[PDB]
Amino acid sequence: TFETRIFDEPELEFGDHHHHQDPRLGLSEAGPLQTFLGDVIKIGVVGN
Amino acid sequence: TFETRIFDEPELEFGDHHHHQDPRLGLSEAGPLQTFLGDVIKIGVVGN
Repeated sequence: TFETRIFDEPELEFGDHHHHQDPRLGLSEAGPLQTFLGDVIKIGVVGN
Repeated sequence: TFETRIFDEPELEFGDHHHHQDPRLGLSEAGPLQTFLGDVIKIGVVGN
């Protein structure tokens, strides 16, 4: 009667063939999956 | 009797407050007027 299951937490794939389950920690020790070619990202502001 | 004049060759303004009458040499020894804030420019190819 009412068979149950428990699944494990899935793992996300970060850059340099590294995988983890926390987006905060996996980014801070392996970088993004796709690396930006260049150093600068330009931001514009509109307002007061 | 008519009137006549001869104008000098106009000067273009390159980067770093440098002015010259030739785009090629002026770009070769001064650089562009507005420098690219970055390192690389990505080129995509569509063809055979």
